[PDB]
Amino acid sequence: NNYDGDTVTFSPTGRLFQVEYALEAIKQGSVTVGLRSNTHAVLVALKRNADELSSYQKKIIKCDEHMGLSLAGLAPDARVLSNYLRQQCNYSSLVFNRKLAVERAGHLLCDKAQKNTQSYGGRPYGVGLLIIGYDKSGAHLLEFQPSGNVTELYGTAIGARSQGAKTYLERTLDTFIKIDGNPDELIKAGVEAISQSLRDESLTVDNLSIAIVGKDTPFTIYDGEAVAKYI
Amino acid sequence: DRGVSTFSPEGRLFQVEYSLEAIKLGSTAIGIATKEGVVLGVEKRATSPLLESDSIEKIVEIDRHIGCAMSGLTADARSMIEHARTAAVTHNLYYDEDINVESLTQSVCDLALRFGELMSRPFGVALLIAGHDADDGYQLFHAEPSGTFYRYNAKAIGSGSEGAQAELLNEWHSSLTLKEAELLVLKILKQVMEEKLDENNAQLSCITKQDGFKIYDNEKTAELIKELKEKEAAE
Amino acid sequence: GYDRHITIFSPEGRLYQVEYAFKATNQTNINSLAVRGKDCTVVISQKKVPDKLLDPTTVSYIFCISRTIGMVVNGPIPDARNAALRAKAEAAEFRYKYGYDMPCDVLAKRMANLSQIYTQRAYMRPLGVILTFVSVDEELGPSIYKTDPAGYYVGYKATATGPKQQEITTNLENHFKKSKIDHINEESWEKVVEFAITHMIDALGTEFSKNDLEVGVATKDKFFTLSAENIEERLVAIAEQ
Amino acid sequence: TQQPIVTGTSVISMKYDNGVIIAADNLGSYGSLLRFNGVERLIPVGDNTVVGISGDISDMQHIERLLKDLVTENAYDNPLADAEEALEPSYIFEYLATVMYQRRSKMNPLWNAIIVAGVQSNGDQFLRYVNLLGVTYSSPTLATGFGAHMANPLLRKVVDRESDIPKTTVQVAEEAIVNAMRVLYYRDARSSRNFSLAIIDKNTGLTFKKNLQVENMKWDFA
Amino acid sequence: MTDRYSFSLTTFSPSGKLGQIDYALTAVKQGVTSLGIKATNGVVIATEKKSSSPLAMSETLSKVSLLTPDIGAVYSGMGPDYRVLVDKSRKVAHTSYKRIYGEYPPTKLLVSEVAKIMQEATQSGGVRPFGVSLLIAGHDEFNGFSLYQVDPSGSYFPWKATAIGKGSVAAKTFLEKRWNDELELEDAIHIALLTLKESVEGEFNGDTIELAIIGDENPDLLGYTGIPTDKGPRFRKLTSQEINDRLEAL
Amino acid sequence: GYDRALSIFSPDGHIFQVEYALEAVKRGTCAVGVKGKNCVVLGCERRSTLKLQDTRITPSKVSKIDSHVVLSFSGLNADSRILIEKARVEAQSHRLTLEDPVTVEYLTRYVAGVQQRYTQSGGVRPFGVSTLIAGFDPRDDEPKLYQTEPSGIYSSWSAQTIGRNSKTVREFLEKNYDRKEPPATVEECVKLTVRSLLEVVQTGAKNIEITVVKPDSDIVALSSEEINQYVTQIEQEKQE
Amino acid sequence: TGYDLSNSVFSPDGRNFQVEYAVKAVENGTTSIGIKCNDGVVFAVEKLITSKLLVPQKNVKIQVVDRHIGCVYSGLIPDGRHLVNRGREEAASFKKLYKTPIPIPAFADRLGQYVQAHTLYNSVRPFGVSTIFGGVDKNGAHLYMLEPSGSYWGYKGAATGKGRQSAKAELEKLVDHHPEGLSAREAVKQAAKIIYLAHEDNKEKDFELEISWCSLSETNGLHKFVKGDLLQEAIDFAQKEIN
Amino acid sequence: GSRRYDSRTTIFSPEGRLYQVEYALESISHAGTAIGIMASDGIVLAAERKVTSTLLEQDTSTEKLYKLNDKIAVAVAGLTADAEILINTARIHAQNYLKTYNEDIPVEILVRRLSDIKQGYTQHGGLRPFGVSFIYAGYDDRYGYQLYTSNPSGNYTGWKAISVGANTSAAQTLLQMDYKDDMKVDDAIELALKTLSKTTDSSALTYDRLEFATIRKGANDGEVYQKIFKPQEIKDILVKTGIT
Ligand SMILES: [Cl-]
Ligand SMILES: [Mg+2]
Repeated sequence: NNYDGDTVTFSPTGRLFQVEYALEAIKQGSVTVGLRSNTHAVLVALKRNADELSSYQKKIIKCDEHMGLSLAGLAPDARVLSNYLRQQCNYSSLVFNRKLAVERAGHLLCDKAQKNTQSYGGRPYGVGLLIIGYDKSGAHLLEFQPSGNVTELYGTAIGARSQGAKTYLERTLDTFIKIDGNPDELIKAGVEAISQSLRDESLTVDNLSIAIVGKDTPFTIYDGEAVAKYI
Repeated sequence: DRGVSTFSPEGRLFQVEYSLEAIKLGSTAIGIATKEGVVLGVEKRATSPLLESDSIEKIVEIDRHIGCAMSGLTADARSMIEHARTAAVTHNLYYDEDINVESLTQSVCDLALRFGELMSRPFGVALLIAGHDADDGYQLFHAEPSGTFYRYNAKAIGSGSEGAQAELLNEWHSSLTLKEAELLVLKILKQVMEEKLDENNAQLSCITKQDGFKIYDNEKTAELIKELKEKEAAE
Repeated sequence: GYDRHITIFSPEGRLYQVEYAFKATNQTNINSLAVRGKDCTVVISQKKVPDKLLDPTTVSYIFCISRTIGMVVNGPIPDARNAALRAKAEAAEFRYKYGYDMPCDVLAKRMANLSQIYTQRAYMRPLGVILTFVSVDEELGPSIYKTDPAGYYVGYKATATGPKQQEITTNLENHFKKSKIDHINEESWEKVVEFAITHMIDALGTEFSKNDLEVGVATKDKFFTLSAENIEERLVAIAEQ
Repeated sequence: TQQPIVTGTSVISMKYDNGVIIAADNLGSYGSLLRFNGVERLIPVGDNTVVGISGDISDMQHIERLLKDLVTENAYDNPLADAEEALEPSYIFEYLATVMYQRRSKMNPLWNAIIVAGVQSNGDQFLRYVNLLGVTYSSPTLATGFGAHMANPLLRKVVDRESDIPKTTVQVAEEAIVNAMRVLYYRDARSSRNFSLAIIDKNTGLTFKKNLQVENMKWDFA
Repeated sequence: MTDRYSFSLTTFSPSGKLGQIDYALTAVKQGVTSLGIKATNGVVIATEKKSSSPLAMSETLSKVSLLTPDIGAVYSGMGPDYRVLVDKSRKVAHTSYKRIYGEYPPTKLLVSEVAKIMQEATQSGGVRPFGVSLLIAGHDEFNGFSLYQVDPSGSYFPWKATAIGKGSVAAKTFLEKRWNDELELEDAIHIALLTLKESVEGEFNGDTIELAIIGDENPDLLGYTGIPTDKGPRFRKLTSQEINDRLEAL
Repeated sequence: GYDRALSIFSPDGHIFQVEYALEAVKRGTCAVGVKGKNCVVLGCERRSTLKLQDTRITPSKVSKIDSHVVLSFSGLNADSRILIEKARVEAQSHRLTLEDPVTVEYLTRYVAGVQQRYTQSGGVRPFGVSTLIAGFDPRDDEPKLYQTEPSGIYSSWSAQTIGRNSKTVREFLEKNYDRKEPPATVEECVKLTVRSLLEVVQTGAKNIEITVVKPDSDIVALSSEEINQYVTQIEQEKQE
Repeated sequence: TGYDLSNSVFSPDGRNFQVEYAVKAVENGTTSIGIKCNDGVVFAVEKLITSKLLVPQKNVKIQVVDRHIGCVYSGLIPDGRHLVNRGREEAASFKKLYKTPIPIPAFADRLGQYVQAHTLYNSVRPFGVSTIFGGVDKNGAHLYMLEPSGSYWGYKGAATGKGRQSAKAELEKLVDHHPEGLSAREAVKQAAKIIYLAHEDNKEKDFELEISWCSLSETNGLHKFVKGDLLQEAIDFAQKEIN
Repeated sequence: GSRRYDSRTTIFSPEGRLYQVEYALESISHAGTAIGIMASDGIVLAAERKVTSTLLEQDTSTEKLYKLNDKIAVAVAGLTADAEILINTARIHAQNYLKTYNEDIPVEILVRRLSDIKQGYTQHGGLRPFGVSFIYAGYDDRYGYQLYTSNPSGNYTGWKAISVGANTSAAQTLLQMDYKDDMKVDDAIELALKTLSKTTDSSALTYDRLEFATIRKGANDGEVYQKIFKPQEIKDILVKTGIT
């Protein structure tokens, strides 16, 4: 109310409203899902268009050969943050000849978002990210919020109506965690998960976006006729 | 007052949303993409009859393979065009090739959110970026001050946009010829324009793989206007 | 009324942020006292440790700024430690630049100048503290100099600071009216500490155990704080007279 | 632009079937003056890597502090610091190699020749060289300074190519290293009799031997 | 972080007033009275030493300050603001004059430099004006004796005699009756003590009054001998005893 | 440094600081530009609430940017000096690098770009100035007249006016200027310009300034008597 | 009024309301504790299991500074990470110049001054965390607790978060019943009990226990996480006491 | 942050005026009147001191009239402290030109630059403008004798006769009435004093409430002399014209 003019102001109950308003931009964004087994990690994203004459806004971005994310909210902010991750993954390779741990990737994103919440003039990032990767400790899935909070999960979903997929994955936990050495089945589980967040619209060929990374699979994105297999 | 980079309670940036209103006040610009080329047309809209209309420059070349049309606070576009031209030429210097239309558009859109307390406010102008490259062929992009860009088969921006866009929804198909697209831009511009459309208050342009980006003469557009009127009377 | 939020003048020529910083001074509810002997300068302050979970040895408002200078603070501990660190740094730099130990009064002036800047410059708030500096200066002898958030400073024959400062002040005034001198006419610092505690007891009207007090003593070439058992030894001596 | 003051001489090393061996004497020379005798020039990083350094000792001590700091920094927010995300020899090398080449490119080098010896997580032997110029290379045997001229020829008789590595035991390898150290004491005017030797094996791990002496010397023949 | 206040805190109001300067002058009005009188062969500046506590040693707090050997200053208003102005004034006399010309600045020019510092606190970003009025008395070879007043705005005026602070209105009227262009320095000291007694309420002695003169050169206060051209400071602070001697023949 | 974003969007999509800068232009004295078949004429109003002026030394309303291009304006006088100075410096810089004087279009494009930059830079307000820029391109006899405004937009005009009561004189020019046949001579062009100012000015005495620019750096300012003859001639034909 | 709209502004009381508002964010957070023992310190924290989908043991909250200091905090988690990042910079520069690892009291003031600095200007926000931290140095064991205002003291036991009062009461009993001292292994078990007892104040979602410790004898003066058999043993001890 | 306390000194009103400039002009209208009159053989500068006290040292005083170089002077109306900042800048600027070109600076060039500095404070920097209006009186070999005025907006204009400060409206009317082009210096001296005497807010115009100066070619052959009048000389010129 009187305490939402900027990020540098606390409310009387200890809330940061500008951070909460940034969180709201994620809720308006199109749904995206993340889940993993012990061998692979999978992103599934519903893309959004302006109208029937327009393209469908791309949701998934590659960060390295072993890492990448999906976005929900302000896309330019995702471009800034993904670019930062690309650099950090790259610094780790050039300097230490070491693939950046997915956990450190999370810690770095947390600290970059935080600085924008404690200083005058700046603003919080207006996007949520789901980071998947495969490193020296196996498959991983992370959830980034622009408050700074990063969380490691077996599965999750962010965006509009993400609660449907999040409940489904919570039920399916014991099943999909043991889909080891089978990519097409782990994707099927993710495509079934995102279907629990659909209303009036269904998954078409230029609407669905899938990404996968794993033990013997580089981070690769599938669009167009390559996702027809899963509809 | 309040911060320039402040979020609204609905999760939108006030200044970006307000700049979108400035663009709705701008003159109409239309783009249509075909397999034979992309057409770009604009309403000039002279504020007075004494103003020499051919000095109104709302369609602009970025490179030989990329053109651009604008709508809104058109003075804001100058530095965007300057950046686009430099980006296009610089890439050709670094890589001995033409830069992709999408990569150009992304470079322009990177400027958009570089405001706050960097420039003092967002841009008050929307751009239609049309071009060709070997990988993805003929392309049309709509670049906004939000930093977002969508690819379009056809798109209208400005005061007559929502009415023109609904018209483009019906008329566009994947087999349109270049000549068919030219007439379609003229037709839809004549519908949404205030004053009566002629060769002096409207301007056409296109980009083809063979001849590159070309702004049409007033004589050439005049004949397309005459060809359009005759065809509508013929049924 | 934004003239009450930053350090600009109000219509009546006042600086409210400076005035409110003075009120932060008493936020700890602790009283301090400083007196001078022939050879020494004694400073005493109340020590209140309410929480049983606290480590009492880490609760302190007296600081050893340099080998010769000590400083007691009246105000919140964060601002107190901020002032202490700066004073330590300033005293260290002075010695390096000018080849002799920074006098108590000069450090007082310097810290007072820094405080003055916060009353004039907008982006910096005043510190909510009153700093009492003590030493046995090699030129001026036993010295007490005190700084506040307004940037004011002055030397003292003796002084007191805190919520019940006025009672202690008049108690000391009345003694110096009687004795007719500028100091405690005593040989040992032990009895000057005893005087300081005795007159604080009379003014405040409370009895003190060994853990209710905190004592700093400045002699020629060193300032030191007393332990609980040093104070207990001092409390026993007062009781047996 | 520098000039080295207190210096350390040869560092020698080789691969064998299960791991790597590395050695260096305990001397800190000050020109012709053999000034310091308790200088350790092999520095272990974790339980899987040993970095051997020759050249300027002040710069060696700086590199010690960098490696010490690298272990600290790697442990930060890292639950697998003593497991899958422990520092590999290859990581430690690439870091040092980066630093060396950056310093040469700023015309202010770290005046050293460095050999990183260790065993990777998959059991593979690691042995690679880097110097003040930022020049890097790998070989079944590696040596610095005089070692390059006198030790390498001897160590190459045991392991002349890649296929000789499986055929070489730790007993045979250590024998060759210890012999090479004796030869260096005979012939290098800046060597000492006292030295340290480290074995990094994929089965038995890191064995660090201190206060070794050159013995069984032939002089009786003037 | 960093000083984000890069804008003026003193601005013109619709009526044309500069609010912060006006309010600074109000702070000066509240301040204790100080005065200055110019004689033919000297200048006297005086003020009351308002003690904060009887336990305080008022000798350690100096309201009258030496700026150069021939220039002194006194004030009315906020003490801390005055203290830092004296520090800055002493330094600027060296940096912008003595280090260039090898001699001390004439009164009018040092006054001009202090005025500049006070003007900048009225226009620069993120600062309030100084809450003091200064009276600066001094001597120099080509201008003789002079007395200046410097206000929070940065304006300065030369005076034959004047007062500032608490009871300045009455004190100025008193000085108008007594001042003539033939006053000798001792006569000006006498009038200064008379004028000050009107504004002082409590004790009136050498311990509660602070008084200095700009007069003859004092070779005894120089600290060395051998250079004929160097003859000593014209600034001298009167002692507590010297004031009491003149209070008997009052 | 002072950073504040002073020019910002409002809910309806307007930048008020830019629009308020246009109000300053509306307050300024009237300025008019008319181009003929072989010349451009710049006319300017001077308010007569100022007697006891010294016209020798008072800043003239029409300024030479180079020997072949001139700039007049309406709005804040102090602001205009900054634009004129920058333009004059760019004029010499262009001659230095390109080895050719500026085109009137280029000089206009530069001045307009400066004005635009002050609408989305922190810590600055827009220029309270609109300009008329007239002249002839190097080795060209085609007349050029351009207009700029605080927002940064610029365009070419056959004839145009800016300042107070400019809407009245624009009305006059819109019916009295034939595109098919522009003023064929210098006399015709000056007369049409003086006529248009007489719709708004008051007395044709020391209130009107006229500057004529012809091809190849041929710029001259008319004196009182010369202008007064046009005023005298127009009034006698009017009484009919 | 309006005195609470800007950081570093004194109210007429002499208070900085923005700091007091940051304290509210801390009180909203999960419970964390610190127990000082014979020759070291023990840290523990409550981790709310929001969903089945959270990977157990893999969202670590306790952080190490240098090799001998542990830090845990309640409130805005990102703010705590920023403070630890600074703590690591401060500890590194101390060790760089002075060789010896940073003493705990020295480290405490480094964090204190830094947090206090974020109450001096309106262009920064105060920290939304209270931080419990400590370790072993040359003078033995030290436990500290640091608050948004910059205020810190040494503690026998410390607690912060939503269940601070429950945990404080339980801490006071240990201080009274063990005047001679508590052992390191005992303090680990007690830490588990107190987190379980303090969980009553946050009992909608069930939780995950996380413990760490520094001890001169048990961990050789270095910071280590309690895992496996020692953790399960401490969990079982806590489970037996709630029933 | 600090946005809360920003006055925004460099913005436009809805009507297209600069608030702070307008308010600074309002301040200047209360300052003592200053008049400049340009004759064919010289220039007069006359100014009224702000309500004087009898104990003010009148001879060693300077408030209104300042010397910029040997050929140029200024009359001040507004804050004196502000004016001295600008005067020192102007003095330095004149010396820069002399050092660069070995010629005394033309009057307009000095006036333009000082006015350009004032302009800057109204367009950028977020600081308050200088509350000062100048009358420039000077001579150079291009235009001869010249009068200019500048104000807080940074706008400057040239004049045959002009007033600044208080009662300019009444003063300008009186000057417009009695001024003619063939006027001499001694006539202009009389006009200046007569105008102040009629526009003054005081009871009667006396020597101690005036500063006076002339810029003549009344030296010896083709060179210009600046005369800042002493107290006694103002007393005499006031008697000579019969005002006292
Ligand atoms: Cl200082
Ligand atoms: Mg302040």
